[PDB]
Amino acid sequence: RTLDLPIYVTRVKGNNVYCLDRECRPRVLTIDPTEFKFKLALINRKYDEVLHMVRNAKLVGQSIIAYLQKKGYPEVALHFVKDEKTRFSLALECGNIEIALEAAKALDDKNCWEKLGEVALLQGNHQIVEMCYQRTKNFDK
Amino acid sequence: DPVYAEAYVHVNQYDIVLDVLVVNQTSDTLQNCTLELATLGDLKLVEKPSPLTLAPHDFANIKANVKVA
Amino acid sequence: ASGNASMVNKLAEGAERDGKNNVAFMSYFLQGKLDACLELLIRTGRLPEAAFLARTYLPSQVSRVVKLWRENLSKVNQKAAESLADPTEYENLFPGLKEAF
Repeated sequence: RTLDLPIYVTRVKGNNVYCLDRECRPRVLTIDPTEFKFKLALINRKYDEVLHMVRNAKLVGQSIIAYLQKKGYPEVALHFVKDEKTRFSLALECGNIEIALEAAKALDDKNCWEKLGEVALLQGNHQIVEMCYQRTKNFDK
Repeated sequence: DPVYAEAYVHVNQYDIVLDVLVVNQTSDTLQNCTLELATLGDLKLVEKPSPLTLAPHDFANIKANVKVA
Repeated sequence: ASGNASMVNKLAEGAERDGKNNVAFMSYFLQGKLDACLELLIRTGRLPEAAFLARTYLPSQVSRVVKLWRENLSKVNQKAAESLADPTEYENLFPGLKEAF
């Protein structure tokens, strides 16, 4: 759940959440945990929750960086993710090469490709990789 | 508030850029206040997305570029 | 242009000298020497590629080599990244029975 100007967490009184900036700038709070559910949930692959919440950041400065940067599944990608550029970043970060494929189609930042087909190969499929390279002018290759 | 705005700074290549989430989970493009420009250091802040609504239940990206030299 | 092995041995020696991977290969080939091509790869870290040769014209290093490549991959864990089989399963190597030996 998000704060409300300065607050400090003092400690936790039950579910009816309580928060303090020091002695004012205060909360009673309907909760909304994140994480707990999550590394357990995650640990059991489970998404249902997040999803269900429809909770969806990954950036605030960043926010993918707990371990969503050091990703845990691309199932994560699925809860949230955006622009082809962003998507692309994911395409490396996850290595989401599904998103890459399209991403690629949509990339056209060469270098980007340029590494990537190999990488793609590296991960698999040269049947495809050949194409990738085909426009890439690694003709000789 | 519903409107929750969360923000952090990203400094992406020279440019210190302001990620802002103003999320207006508001019950409407609630009216918004005011913002002011300024000379800064070897930088100057330099952008504001113009509107001042806090669109209902809605999330927004407000970007501030800063001028980094 | 006239062609020559002898030139090639001395040159091979040279080939070793030159410092970019690629020429040396042609040589190795040119001589006819898978072995040489493959050894060369070991130094450069040509690994995916080395596997193709090792497969195509079979010195069955595909088995040997694949394990190592896979190991790198392995280092960079994820099961898909690991990737596994030689005679049977994922690959059926000698059970496939097809065109390089």
